[PDB]
Amino acid sequence: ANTYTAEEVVESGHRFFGSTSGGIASAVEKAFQSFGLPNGYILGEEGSGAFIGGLTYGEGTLYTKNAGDHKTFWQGPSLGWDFGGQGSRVMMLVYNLDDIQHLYGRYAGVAGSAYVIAGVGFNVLKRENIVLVPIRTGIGARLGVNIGYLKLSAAPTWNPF
Amino acid sequence: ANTYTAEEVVESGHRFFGSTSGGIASAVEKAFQSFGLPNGYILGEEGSGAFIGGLTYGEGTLYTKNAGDHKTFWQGPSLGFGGQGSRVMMLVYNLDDIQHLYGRYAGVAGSAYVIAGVGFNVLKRENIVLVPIRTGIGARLGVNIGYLKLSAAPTWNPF
Ligand SMILES: [Cl-]
Ligand SMILES: [Cl-]
Repeated sequence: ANTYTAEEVVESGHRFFGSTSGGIASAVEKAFQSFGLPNGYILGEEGSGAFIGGLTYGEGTLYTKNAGDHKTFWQGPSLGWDFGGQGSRVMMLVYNLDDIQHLYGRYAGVAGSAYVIAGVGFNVLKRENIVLVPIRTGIGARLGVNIGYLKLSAAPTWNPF
Repeated sequence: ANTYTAEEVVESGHRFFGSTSGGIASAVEKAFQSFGLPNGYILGEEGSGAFIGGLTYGEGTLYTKNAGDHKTFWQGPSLGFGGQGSRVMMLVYNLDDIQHLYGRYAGVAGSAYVIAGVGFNVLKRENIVLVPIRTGIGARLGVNIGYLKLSAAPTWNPF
């Protein structure tokens, strides 16, 4: 009862990405089939312009069913999908969040976890027992599956380590 | 009696890529679901070290059931590069006359598919459809390339 269903997730993504494209449902249906039901999700925006495409700074909100909601910031290497001045949107599924404070830290990518279908892509990052699945669209769908590192923080920071 | 089966292409995929990676069986399925039965496949190798990753030069063989097997070369952009180069398996759809294979192929937007270390996208020239399948780094990066020229003899010129 602390988990989200694929249907709730597909709806949040349809609304956040402004897309009814079948790729969103396909990618969500793939993440759940591989990892089960998340107990949180992050909607936010990323931009890489400050480091001219090579570092991504993101900002969004963590949504849970009974642990409240929280501003979340993140930093990582970028290929420039978010090099657009308005940045680009990302929805991350969060699995196994037991306590909000355990969310912050450094996430290591899982090799061969890239998945792309119909203009929607994700990969998998893990820290301790938390799995993180950043779902991106468009350019980010294809380029974001190359990030193997993401840091999550409670406050915005320039420092990605 | 001209098209290949999904199982046929998968076994060719396992053998050429040297992998029983389930992503091979998974990618070929999606290409067969989206596109049906191809009547050719190209096995070959790529390299972008001469243009430092700025341009790929490829070489292989197109295999058919009746038209014979024909040396094939391709040129296109690259995202980079290793010394040995990297392997590719190209599904060919709607290949009537071998001579209609050669020329410039334009990518299909949003056609990229990537699963378990395997990936393709789709490019087209007239009614022929080309699906270049790669593994590893090429699975992720190759799906960004939306141009390929196929030719009967090698050339430095990509246009
Ligand atoms: Cl976006
Ligand atoms: Cl885009």
